[PDB]
Order: sequence, then C-alpha cells, then structure tokens
Amino acid sequence: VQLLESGGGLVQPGGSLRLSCEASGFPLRDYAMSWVRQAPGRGLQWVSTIGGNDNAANYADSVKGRFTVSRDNSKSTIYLQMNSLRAEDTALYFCAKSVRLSRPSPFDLWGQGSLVTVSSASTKGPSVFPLAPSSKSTSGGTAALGCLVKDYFPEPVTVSWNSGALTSGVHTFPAVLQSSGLYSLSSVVTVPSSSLGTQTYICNVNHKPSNTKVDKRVEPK
Amino acid sequence: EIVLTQSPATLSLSPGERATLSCRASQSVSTYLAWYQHQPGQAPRLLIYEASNRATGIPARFSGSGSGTEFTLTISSLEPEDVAVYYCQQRASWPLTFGGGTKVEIKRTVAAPSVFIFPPSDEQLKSGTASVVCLLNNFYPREAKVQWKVDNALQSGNSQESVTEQDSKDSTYSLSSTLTLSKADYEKHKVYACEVTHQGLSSPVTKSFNRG
Repeated sequence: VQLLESGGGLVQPGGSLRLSCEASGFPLRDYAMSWVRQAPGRGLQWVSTIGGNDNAANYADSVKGRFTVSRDNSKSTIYLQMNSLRAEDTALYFCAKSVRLSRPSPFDLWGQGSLVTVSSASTKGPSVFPLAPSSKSTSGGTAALGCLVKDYFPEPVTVSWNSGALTSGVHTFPAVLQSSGLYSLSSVVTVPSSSLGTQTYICNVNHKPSNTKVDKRVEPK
Repeated sequence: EIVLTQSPATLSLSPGERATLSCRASQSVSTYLAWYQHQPGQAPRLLIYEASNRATGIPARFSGSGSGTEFTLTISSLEPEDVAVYYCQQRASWPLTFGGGTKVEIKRTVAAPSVFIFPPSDEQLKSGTASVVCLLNNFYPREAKVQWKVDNALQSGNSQESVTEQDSKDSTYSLSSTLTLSKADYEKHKVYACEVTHQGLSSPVTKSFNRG
C-alpha cells in the first residue's frame, strides 16, 4: 500500500496551490483521509480531514475559509486546494490514511510529504562543482569525494551517486541558507583509494523547481 | 483545543537501555491517544493506538500505557534504528492535536572523526568565488570544534557548518564546514588548513593543502 503525493513547490504569498494524494493498494472509499503538516523546525500540525463523502470535512481554525479538502473516489485521489497563502503556511505537507471511515485516526499510512514554499523569491537552479579525491603517493587507503551543490532556491535538491548504484558511505548534508538568500549543500562518499583509477564516480543532482538535472563526474587531480 | 505536553524534550540513552517517554493532556482524552515515530525524512509511522494497542508489524519492544491525562511510550531495549522524534496525538476532540515531540538520541561509544579537506575546483574559480570544504566523517559525540586558518591566520565569520542526522545503523554523525572567499582573496594566500578538536582525539588534528 502506498500514498503518492504531488503538487508541491514554490508559490507566491497570496497565491493558490493544490496538493493531491493518490492511493494504491487499498480502496480509498473505505477510509477517512487527512492532511498533516510540519513547518521547518517545528512539529506536526493537523490541517484537515475528509470522511467518506465530500461534505464530511473538518478544518483547523487557521485554514477555514481558505483551504478546501475533497476526494474523488473514482480516481483514488484526495485533494487539498489552498488559497491566500502566507509564510506561516510553508511546510512539508503529509496526507494520512485512517484505520477506518467513521473516525479520522489513528493514521496508519502516511505519504512521503510534499514541500510547499511560500515566497516571493525567484526560482534558481544550482551550480554543481566536484569535491575531488586526493590521489597522490602520500594519501591514505580510504578516499573521500563529493559534489558541492551551490546557490539554489527553493528547497529541495536530491542527490544520488552512480544513478543509485552507490549508496554505502554516502552522506548528503542538510542544506544551509547563505547570506545571499540561496541554499547550498554538499554530498560526499568514502571509497577505497585502490578504486579511484578503476571506478567512475558520478553524482546525479536534481532540482525539480528549476528542471535542473546534472550528472557531474568527480575524478582525482 | 486539547493541549498535549511531552517530556522530556530530548532523551539520550545507549542501545540496550530502557526509554520511558511521557505525554500529558490538558483534559481527559480517555484512551483516544496514539503514538508515532518520525525518523529523519521518512514518513511518520504508527506505533501504538488506543493508548496501549501495538500496531501491526511494530516490534515488541514498543509498548504504551495510560489513560485520562497521563500516557507513556516505552522502548524496552533501545536499538540504533530507534533514533527518531516520537509524537503523541489525540482523537477525543476536534481539532486533532499532537504533542511537541521527544527527540531520542542514541548514545554510542566515542568515535573520532576522519578528516578530509577539499580545495575549490577550477570550474568554480571561474565564477569569482572559492569554496573550501572540511569534512569530519563518522564520529560521536556531535560536539566538535572546527577552526580555519589561512596562512596561519584564524578565520572568523566566513564559514558555515552542516551536520547530518544520526546514522540509523552506527549512530555516528558527519559534519561539513565550508569556508567561502573571493577568488582574489583565495589567490592571495597559500596555506589552507582545517583544525579539528574532538573528544575522540587525544590532541587536535589538522588537514592542510597549499594552493597550487
């Protein structure tokens, strides 16, 4: 069973945005469905619930009159249509399935989250630079290498290595907000020094708000 | 609303230890109380519902108790994968509410960082900026002092750090410190050095390169 969310991204303050959550592996019509959000650095907040019929909706006070929750059982999808957005609405939005139809929780399945960023700043794709391993007579038996992903807005960026074939030893750091208002992060991996002449290392960088996809080869020297 | 207050806000204990997490409600919620685990950047997971009922597929080390206004989540023997924020949640009344969370940290044995330093790439220098990166890899505890020196002058105000979440299998951290300079400033100086102080190191360790 899965909940697949879509619709996240950058939206202007005062703007509207619709999130959707598609059920797979269970009949949507049989369960109450909810939206729960996590603002940056804060906890979980319930936003809305829809029961079996479109008219059985409940809302947090701070979204009543602005947000509408609804369902289309024929398409196995739940929706959250948002209006008049403000910075306080910036958050990771989860959809959540109830164990039953007649009560809104416990929430026994949650979507992966869609990030909604409410801001007037423009989208900007990152520049990708190599963090090259040391390959000299004098370096050690383990090599570190990486990619620096600099100057992008909004979050998020995702990074993989070798199209996902390399996972062990990878660390992708949380982004930092720079003085410029743009984000930057690095992704690193440790590998055997003996592999550097033999094995290609490529970081795969995706920034969907800017339709940026970058494969960068990271080599010694 | 029914306010849920969790304590302690943070809890640091070693694998194998018993962990007791508290949730207090401002008015009775009967047994209409559930518990969720949230591990970094994964979807939340139901652990306990109806105050005491273990959800399907959840390990037996997790248990819940209580009623009315006082509830507890117990992890009888902690495992490294239990690093997470844990939340309680009531369904007695609208609005549905959550507590503020208890962050559980796994207290492993001391591990010194493996330190690496990276010069700026030639590609970046074309842009007019130079980023120098120092990596502290796979260490515990989280506290670490990183100092940048350029031609043996201590730098202040021109670096930013980032730290990973605790690893779910080995409970270590990694940390990056990025020094940002003008290309012109970078090309003026020769020796770039990151000095690391950490409880796992008997004396500070320095990694350096010479520009060129």
